[PDB]
Amino acid sequence: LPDEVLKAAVDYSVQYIPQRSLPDKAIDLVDVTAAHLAAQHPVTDVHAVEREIETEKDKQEKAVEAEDFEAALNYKTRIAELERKIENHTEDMKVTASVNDVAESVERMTGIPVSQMGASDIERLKDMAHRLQDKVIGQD
Amino acid sequence: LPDEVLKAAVDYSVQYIPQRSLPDKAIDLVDVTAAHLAAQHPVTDVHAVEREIETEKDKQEKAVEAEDFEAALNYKTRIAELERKIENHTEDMKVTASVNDVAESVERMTGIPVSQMGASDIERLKDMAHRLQDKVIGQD
Repeated sequence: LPDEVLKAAVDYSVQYIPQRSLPDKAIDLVDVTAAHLAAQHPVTDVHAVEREIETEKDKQEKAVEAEDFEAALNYKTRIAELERKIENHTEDMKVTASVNDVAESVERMTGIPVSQMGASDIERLKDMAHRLQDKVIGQD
Repeated sequence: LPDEVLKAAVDYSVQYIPQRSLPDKAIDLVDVTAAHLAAQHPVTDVHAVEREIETEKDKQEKAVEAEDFEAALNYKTRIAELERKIENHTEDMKVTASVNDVAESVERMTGIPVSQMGASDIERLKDMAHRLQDKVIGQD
């Protein structure tokens, strides 16, 4: 994660979760952020070809038993093929650390949608005047 | 051995070794005949290449361990090469059954050179008259 996301997580956890110490909460927010950013992606799209590599490896061993070197060489070439394909899929990871994603993580934490996310405490300590004022009637 | 050599061996053992039964002596004469006809030939002329095949086989196993199939294939080809060479040498056996060779086997058995080998008993029973007559003087 780039530093901007990190400082944003700190600034949010400090102002929204005062009931916990800083060092642990800042870490836990990041941790759950990453877990969610896994986006519940599957692994079958590589797992199937892992099975394929296993089968090809077994046939390669069988051919080696019969000392048929051309077939074993072909099998090894196919093994390399599938291997670096899987390598290509593995690096198909999304790298998107956004302050916004941390924000929805917070919202799931506390159930509170935040308008004007990232606003200064200076902003918030004055805006809450209306926040309560506009959910009540008078009695200013 | 062709039948002629066999009957010749029988005819010689019957007339020159009466102090033994027929069936065993006829066999033993043939046996010693063959052993001598081995002519004390060596086996190094194939044994060396047997060692060579052993060394090439070890290198072939080593290359198979490293899964270098071209080298193992070359090694197997060389193994076949040396193998059928050794096959060619193995069939380089002399096939010469001669009544004469049986005769020298007899001579080694009893120390008696035989003039007129294969002569009939009819010949021999009359020729021995001179055989003794000419080694003695008169007294016919």
